[PDB]
Amino acid sequence: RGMDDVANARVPADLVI
Amino acid sequence: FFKQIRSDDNSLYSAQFDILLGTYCNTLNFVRFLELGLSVACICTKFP
Repeated sequence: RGMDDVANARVPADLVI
Repeated sequence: FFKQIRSDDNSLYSAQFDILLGTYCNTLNFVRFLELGLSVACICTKFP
């Protein structure tokens, strides 16, 4: 993967603490 | 290695590979003594 080594939206959903 | 073939032979259109999926690591955090609460329990000095 890579091969470069040189070296939002408001949705209603409850939230608790 | 010597393989000779006629007009059309199969197994010339295959693909096999095992890509990496990323590398992770962690950076250790360093703590200092004077920042702790144990520093108001003693007096620290130093003689070379």
